[PDB]
Amino acid sequence: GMDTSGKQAEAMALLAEAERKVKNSQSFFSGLFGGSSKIEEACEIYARAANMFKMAKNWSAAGNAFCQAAQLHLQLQSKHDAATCFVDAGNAFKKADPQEAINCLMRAIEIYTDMGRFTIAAKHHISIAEIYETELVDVEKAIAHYEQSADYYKGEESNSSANKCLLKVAGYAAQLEQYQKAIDIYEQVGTSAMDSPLLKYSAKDYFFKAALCHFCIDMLNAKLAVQKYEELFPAFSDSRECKLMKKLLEAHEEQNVDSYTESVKEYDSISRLDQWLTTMLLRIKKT
Amino acid sequence: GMDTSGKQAEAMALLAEAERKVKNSQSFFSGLFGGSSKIEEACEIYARAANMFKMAKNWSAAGNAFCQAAQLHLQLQSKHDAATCFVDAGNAFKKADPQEAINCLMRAIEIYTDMGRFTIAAKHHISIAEIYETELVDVEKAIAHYEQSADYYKGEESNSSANKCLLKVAGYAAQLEQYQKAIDIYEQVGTSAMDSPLLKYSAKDYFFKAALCHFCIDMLNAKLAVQKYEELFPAFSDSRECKLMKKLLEAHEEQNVDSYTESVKEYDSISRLDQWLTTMLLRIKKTIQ
Amino acid sequence: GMDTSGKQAEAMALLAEAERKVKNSQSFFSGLFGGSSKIEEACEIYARAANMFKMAKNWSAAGNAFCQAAQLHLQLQSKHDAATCFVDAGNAFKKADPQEAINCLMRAIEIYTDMGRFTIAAKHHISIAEIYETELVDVEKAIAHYEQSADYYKGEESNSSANKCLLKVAGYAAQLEQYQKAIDIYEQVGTSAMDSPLLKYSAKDYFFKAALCHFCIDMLNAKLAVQKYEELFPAFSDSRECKLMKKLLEAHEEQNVDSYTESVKEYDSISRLDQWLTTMLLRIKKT
Amino acid sequence: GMDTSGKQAEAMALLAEAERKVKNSQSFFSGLFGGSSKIEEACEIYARAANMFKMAKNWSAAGNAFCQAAQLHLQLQSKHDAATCFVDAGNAFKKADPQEAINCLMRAIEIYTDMGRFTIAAKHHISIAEIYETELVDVEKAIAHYEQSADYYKGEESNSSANKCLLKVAGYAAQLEQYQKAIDIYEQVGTSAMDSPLLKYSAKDYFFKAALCHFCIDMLNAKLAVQKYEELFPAFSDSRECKLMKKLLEAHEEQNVDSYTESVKEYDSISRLDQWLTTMLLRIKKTIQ
Amino acid sequence: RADQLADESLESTRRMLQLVEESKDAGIRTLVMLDEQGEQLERIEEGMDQINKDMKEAEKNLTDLGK
Amino acid sequence: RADQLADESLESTRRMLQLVEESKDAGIRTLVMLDEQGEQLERIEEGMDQINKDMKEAEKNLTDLGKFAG
Amino acid sequence: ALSEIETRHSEIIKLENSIRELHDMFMDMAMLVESQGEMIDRIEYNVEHAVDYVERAVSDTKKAVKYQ
Amino acid sequence: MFMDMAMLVESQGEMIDRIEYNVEHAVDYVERAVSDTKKAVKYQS
Repeated sequence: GMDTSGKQAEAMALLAEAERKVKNSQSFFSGLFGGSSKIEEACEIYARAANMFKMAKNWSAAGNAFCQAAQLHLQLQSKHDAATCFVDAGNAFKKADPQEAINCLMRAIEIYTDMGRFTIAAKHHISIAEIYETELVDVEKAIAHYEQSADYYKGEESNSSANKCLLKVAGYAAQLEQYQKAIDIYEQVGTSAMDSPLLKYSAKDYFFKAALCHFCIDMLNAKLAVQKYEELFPAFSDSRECKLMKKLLEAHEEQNVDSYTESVKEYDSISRLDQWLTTMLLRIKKT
Repeated sequence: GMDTSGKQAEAMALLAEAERKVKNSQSFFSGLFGGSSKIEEACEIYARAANMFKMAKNWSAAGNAFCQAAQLHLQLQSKHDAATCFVDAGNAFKKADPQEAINCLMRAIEIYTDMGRFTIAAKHHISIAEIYETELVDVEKAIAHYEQSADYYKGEESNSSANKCLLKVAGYAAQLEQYQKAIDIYEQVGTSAMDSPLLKYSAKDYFFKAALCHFCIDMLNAKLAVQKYEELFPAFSDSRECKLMKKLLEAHEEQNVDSYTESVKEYDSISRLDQWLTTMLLRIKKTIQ
Repeated sequence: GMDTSGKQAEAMALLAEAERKVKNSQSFFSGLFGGSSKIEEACEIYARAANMFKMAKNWSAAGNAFCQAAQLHLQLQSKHDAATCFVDAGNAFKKADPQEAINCLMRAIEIYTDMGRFTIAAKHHISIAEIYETELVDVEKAIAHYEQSADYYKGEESNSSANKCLLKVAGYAAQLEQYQKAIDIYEQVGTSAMDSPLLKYSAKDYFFKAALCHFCIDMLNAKLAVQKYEELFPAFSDSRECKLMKKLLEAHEEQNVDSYTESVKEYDSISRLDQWLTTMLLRIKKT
Repeated sequence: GMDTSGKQAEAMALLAEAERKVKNSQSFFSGLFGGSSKIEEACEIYARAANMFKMAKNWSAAGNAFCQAAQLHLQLQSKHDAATCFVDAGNAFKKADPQEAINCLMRAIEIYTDMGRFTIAAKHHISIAEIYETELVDVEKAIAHYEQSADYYKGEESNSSANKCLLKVAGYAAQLEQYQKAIDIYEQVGTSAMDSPLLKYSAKDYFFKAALCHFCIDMLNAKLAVQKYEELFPAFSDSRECKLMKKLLEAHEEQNVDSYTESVKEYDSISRLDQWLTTMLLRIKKTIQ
Repeated sequence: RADQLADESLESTRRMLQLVEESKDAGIRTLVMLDEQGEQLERIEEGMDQINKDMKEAEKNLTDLGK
Repeated sequence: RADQLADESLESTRRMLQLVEESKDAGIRTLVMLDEQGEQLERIEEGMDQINKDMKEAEKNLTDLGKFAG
Repeated sequence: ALSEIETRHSEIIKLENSIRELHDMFMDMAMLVESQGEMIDRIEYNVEHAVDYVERAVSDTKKAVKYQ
Repeated sequence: MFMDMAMLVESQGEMIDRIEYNVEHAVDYVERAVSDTKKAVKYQS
């Protein structure tokens, strides 16, 4: 361990001799102006000093050295190397302090978008969305990043990633009580899944979620929505989802807690429910 | 959004700069004779502006700029890059103008298959068939494209893709065209799978569809093919499809619509239909007299 | 139709231009010493002519053109392009006449093993084995090719490919009344499948086949082998295989041929057998 | 075999040529200048020789040739080729004599950690651990090697291979090492799994194993552990593992060999036990007193 | 004790229903990930072809220029 | 009426046994095969990283040599 | 009736055995396929990086040759 | 479900084999060409 702290110390000494290299840039490079490769190897020693720091378990120092190498490397040349170094710094900063990881990831996003790499930009946007969700409490930023990544992916016919991003956003919205967006996304994804035989069987869950988010907002439209899903998908009523939903909405017509309480307990008797569905039912059935 | 408008504005600026660049390049060629760096730089500007423009939410003009850059590059005895740019422009036009995408994809197919690559040509043919059938309501040229893709795939001994394409072609033919081609293809695929390491238990469906087509042709042909399948494939003898089809045939022989109705209804109840068996069954019922 | 005819006409024109090119290029090399660019251009012309011949659905002449291009290129002191041309010639010759396809694939194997690469050599060996099996009846050559490929796979630590080749070799050997080699291979693979978290489910089948093939020799040896296998794998008795083997053993012991046939018929009814296993069981019933 | 005989003859011819080439190298290092290219050609012939030895089935000769080529190449201010050659020598020595393979793989690990590629370093670490465990009768070094592999995987954010490595190391350390670490790692993996939908349905096995570890240590602590697990994991209450453990601990507290024996027999009747679980059960039974 | 057997059969039926339903639920998402893997796989294949062609043409042009 | 009870019982057991054995036999082969693809993709990774390092070093050496010549 | 019920009991025990075996088999399905998906994702990322780097490498090498 | 998955996975593997062949050819060609060109351009001086 501390044999790796000793080489971390001599890596700090290597950063000190890189400081000597920038002093050379200050004074001696006037006669060594052709030593652009000298600056390149200075950046290389910066990068491997950051590597030794990372091996030394100094995440803050590793990220700082990575970002410094990236800054010293973007001399209007080898922009891709600078972007790679910036993303490495962001990965190093993911643990410990991720705040500057966010900014360096935005810098990499900008570099890639200017270059034209959309898949990498969308993946990094999803990465920052998830770091926000897991580290911060803001979801709106994560929602926006997921939507933006989905837009990139759909721009290049990468439909599945956009579909999953929209699914997550719709689930959060339903938990965040924005039911129009939730219902629209759920019905769109259900219809899209119905298109191909591979995802043909999955439409039941999407129809169920769309029907639930319909039924919360406007109770009367719940009947019309479940009916519409049934003729649109003739094998939706057969599904336990549609039968259960019809039972709940028909019981709710008469004020009898016992009916739908028994219905939900029976439904939980066959399969455990999730936090989203349970919270949704408890909120909605109160009124 | 400010970003979109700025992207559209700078893309227009870059396109104008590229046009002026190509004009100045054709001028300098006689003026100074610098070589070909000017033309390649103009192509680079066109490509960058086109990619930024398609990032700018606008598609048609992005594909047009990509096509112009690809044409100028092919003017410099460069083909694979020009062909790939043609393919990208066609993909962009997919959502803007189908015909331009179709033409660019034909050009890409021709150049690629001239180079010596057949797999990319077959994939492009499949893409053409899909884009045509998904939005344009027609099959015949889609059938031709599927057949060409299957032929290209078989040329390099890629049996699975060619078999899938032939199965789709036969299904479409049975749905619309005559059943002889469909019968032959279904029987071929079914008989080429008795030894399938992982498909030992679905040749029954192929032979059943072939028998259904035979029944759609004539009762006598129906029964003769039914036996042919029975002795050819022993496992099919014990299949529920065999009992169902034999019951349907013996019912249709005696001219009793009730037995046919009950048989089809029970088959649908136990197991769902497929939208192709139901249509053939209805056409058969239409000729019960 | 028209496309094939036009391709063939253009290809004939290209071939004639190619003979003119080679003749005039050798003449110009002799009289002017212009280098080797003309020879490379002629080789590329041959390659394009072969490609257009394959387009024209003329595989024999396409393979001839590929072989000519390979010979010309290797005459130019370069290998990889020559090997690719030879393997393309073999692929063209795969249908119609595969004997020269076999010869050119053997040449490709020879050059590949001269270079030092293993995976491609084993793949070509198994490909030649498949060609012999599908188009010829000399299964011994297929066995030899399978043995070479299995040796290469095992040496290169590719346990899966070696296992597959060994299983095929054992099946072919037991097919041709050879049991000792089959017994050894089947028991080896079964033992290899002992600890596998996944292949453990399949380990029983190899042992079952090994027990059957060993019982092709005598009875007492079969009983000892099966009880030894059960002791090695304690749960093997759970499957119907052990009870079926014991029942067949006792039925043969007491000359209860009708009981043996009834049990085999019951097993066939519950699960159909294949030609090979049915042949083995009938051979067992012969005594 | 004629093939192997000729292969061996050509192998000896190449050995003689390589001896001549190393003679040339030592003559050009002390007699001439610019022998770096000559010794590079010597490396090329040495590598060809080593590869064809490996082809000749002479694994020891192939490994020796690869090691010689690698050690000679280390002097050429190059490291990646040296690491690859050392890895090839280790692969050649894997069978027959693997002792020097461990040292060469450690040298490759040193080179890689010098470069910065750590996933390859972790892969080589797990290879070293598995070869040592399978061929050397010693586990503590295997435990340490798996520990370093898990550290490298987790530090690289590869949490899945790290989770499997922790599972294996803790499970084996339970057999011969104090079970408290088994408790810690098993509970950690269960906690990580329950939230994740992937392993949430199998973490009950980890909790059962950790509780059995507690039981083989002590009963009261085993109780407290199992109630804490079920409180944190309500679904574990209905798990058959929970019922089996409740029966086992009750029988142990009442000190009745018959009841515990019949309960374990009942559990054995359905499904199947394992060597480790059977050993743990026997060890706790021996201390019933 | 046939009624006890009937009750046990009902319980086993419920257990089978639960297990089969869980298997189906996991199979659906198995489908989804296989689709995703194939999607990524096609793109990597196309990129490999593009790089290979660019590399062949580039190296050949450089070698021709070297002469 | 027990005759039809037995008929449905025998149909149930027959279809159960055949279909269950079908699934059990089918999954085995596919999942024995998946490891082959896994190891092939491992080889892809190894060769590809070597390829990338090779071009990186070659290009940087070429740039350095070109700068030296000038 | 006795034979029928005994056969049905045998069939139900076989039901549980087969279903549990298939269930464990399926969780293995999922684990293996997820691992493969991750590792192909990494390989695709590296493929894209290598493609871009080698493209710019050829570009700059050809520009340098033109400079000569 | 599983029958559907069979052919898909089989096709994935069948194309994977072509990919590995292509990359192997590419790497061998790259190594040979780069080595020969570097030696030729470094030893002529």
